[PDB]
Amino acid sequence: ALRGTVTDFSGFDGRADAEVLRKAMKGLGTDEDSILNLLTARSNAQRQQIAEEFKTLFGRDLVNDMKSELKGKFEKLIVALMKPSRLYDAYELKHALKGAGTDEKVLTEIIASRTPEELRAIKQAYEEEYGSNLEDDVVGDTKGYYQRMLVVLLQANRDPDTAIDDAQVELDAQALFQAGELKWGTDEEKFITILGTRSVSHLRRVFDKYMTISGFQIEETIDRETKGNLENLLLAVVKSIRSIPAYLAETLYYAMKGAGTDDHTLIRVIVSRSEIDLFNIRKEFRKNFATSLYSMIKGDTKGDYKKALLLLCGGEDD
Ligand SMILES: [Ca+2]
Ligand SMILES: [Ca+2]
Ligand SMILES: [Ca+2]
Ligand SMILES: [Ca+2]
Ligand SMILES: [Ca+2]
Repeated sequence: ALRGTVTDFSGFDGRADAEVLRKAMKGLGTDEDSILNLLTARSNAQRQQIAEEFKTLFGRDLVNDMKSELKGKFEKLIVALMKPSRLYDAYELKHALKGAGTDEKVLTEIIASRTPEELRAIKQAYEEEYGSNLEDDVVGDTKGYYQRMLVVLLQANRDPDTAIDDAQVELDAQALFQAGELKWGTDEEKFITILGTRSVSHLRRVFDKYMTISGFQIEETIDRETKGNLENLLLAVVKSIRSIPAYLAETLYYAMKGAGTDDHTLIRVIVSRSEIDLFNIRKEFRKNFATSLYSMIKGDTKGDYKKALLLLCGGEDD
């Protein structure tokens, strides 16, 4: 089903690669091209072996050297590529959760698009690396029903996907209907329980049945009924239930579409997903926004930063 764009290099020689990186950084100047070309052609697991080979050979920390050598978004991108996959999302959450100014967008984006299996793994690493419990931090920086929805998601206790029970589908569609459009005000608690705990396959049927019953797509009602953080979260969960790739492909588009670029989001989605479903993200991107993810990036991004991105991305036609 899911297809990433980066895979294990076959003739991988951890030690050979390490000296190419040493050569590329020794002396004045930097051969940002050898780095960029080597690192985007190796999987994340290989990038980690390369990192330790470099240390056992030169007694130097690879990431630390590049940090001092590279500059700008190119650096930020290459630094993101070096982060172990099992730690990156935790890392991104901690930096958004550094709530002197919490970045809800990132919280909503990661928590809504990651599966329960991924949420569990993410909560694990986060505590092992930051000696903090993810939930505690979230509850600490967020308030209201937004905070509640995230904690519901954080439990990673979504029902399993079993045979759909039509009566059950009718029950839930009608319930959301009464909890929103037919109610003076909104019963957000009801939306959160259903959207946050029913299985994915079940909710897909509910969204369809809800359409038939009310004449509205759940997304429209959500926009009619809610506002702010909760709305975004609810839209993100709904969109993810329908298709994680499409949701991610959509968040990518809007990161660029406007003027300039939301480099962080562009970096996070591409890196975090390069080895999961970035190929799929690419298809749903073309399908909808009419342009290739490639062409889109290629035209928004500059220099080296643009080249590494295009290499990780790939697919001119997608
Ligand atoms: Ca140098
Ligand atoms: Ca620097
Ligand atoms: Ca209402
Ligand atoms: Ca609204
Ligand atoms: Ca632009």
